[PDB]
Amino acid sequence: SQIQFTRHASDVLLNLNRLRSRDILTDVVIVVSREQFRAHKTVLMACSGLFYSIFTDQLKRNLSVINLDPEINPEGFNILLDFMYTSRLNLREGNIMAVMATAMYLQMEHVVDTCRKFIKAS
Amino acid sequence: SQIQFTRHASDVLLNLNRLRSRDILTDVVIVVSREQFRAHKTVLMACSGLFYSIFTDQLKRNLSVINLDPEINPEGFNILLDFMYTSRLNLREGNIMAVMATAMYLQMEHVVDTCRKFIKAS
Ligand SMILES: Nc1nc2c(ccn2CC(=O)Nc2ccncc2Cl)c(=O)[nH]1
Ligand SMILES: Nc1nc2c(ccn2CC(=O)Nc2ccncc2Cl)c(=O)[nH]1
Ligand SMILES: [Cl-]
Ligand SMILES: [Cl-]
Repeated sequence: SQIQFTRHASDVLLNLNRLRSRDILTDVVIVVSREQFRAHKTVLMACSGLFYSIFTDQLKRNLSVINLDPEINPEGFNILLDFMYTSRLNLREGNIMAVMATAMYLQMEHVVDTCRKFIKAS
Repeated sequence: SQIQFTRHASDVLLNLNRLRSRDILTDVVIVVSREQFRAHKTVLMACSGLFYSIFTDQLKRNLSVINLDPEINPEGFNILLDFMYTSRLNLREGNIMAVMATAMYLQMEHVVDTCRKFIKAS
């Protein structure tokens, strides 16, 4: 019976992206081959089964640096990180495979399913 | 031109609320009279001009405890914290004044405007 604010969650996520853009309260660096990306672990955990499983473990919860698998494409990772913080997924014919494989590794199943639809549409 | 995931932001916020419920990566305690509430500073900053202005300042960014003004009603604060993490605002005839005054202090203008509409509707 509570009053629903239909743009509140989008507003929150937009503001979290602003904080990331300013490096405010970012608490991890994700290293992907020669590139580095800062983020909030809470957002990563909210959006990825890989990051959820890492940081939920009390053994790895306080890690400040995560080295991803060396074969992960940094562009694919960057597209997915941007998706996490914007709800918008930059899928293109030139990047679909990289994005889909990276989403599999990150355990982002709805994104993988959407990549499977993009392939079905060419 | 990117693909829009229309429930992504709501899903993120729901997962952040799950993390709060488990005290995972919470980084502040808000003390309101005799009560204490743990939260993520990033979500507080995203939702309140008071918390934004506090934690953006490099002098107070690493504070782990914030004592709110002693006159703030803890119930009003709890309703607003729940709103921050759910997009749902528990406004009732028995709590409207407390919620509205607390939202003013937290600098949550859209919520204050909604409290002004609730009053206009009785
Ligand atoms: N395994 C897997 N995890 C995923 C997605 C999408 C998102 N997450 C993460 C997720 O659910 N996090 C979460 C769950 C429960 N409480 C708190 C949190 Cl932060 C997916 O497709 N697969
Ligand atoms: N003063 C004031 N602040 C508010 C609201 C609602 C939300 N916020 C906070 C906010 O905008 N945070 C923000 C802004 C820019 N970049 C990052 C972040 Cl986290 C309000 O009504 N008034
Ligand atoms: Cl910081
Ligand atoms: Cl923790």
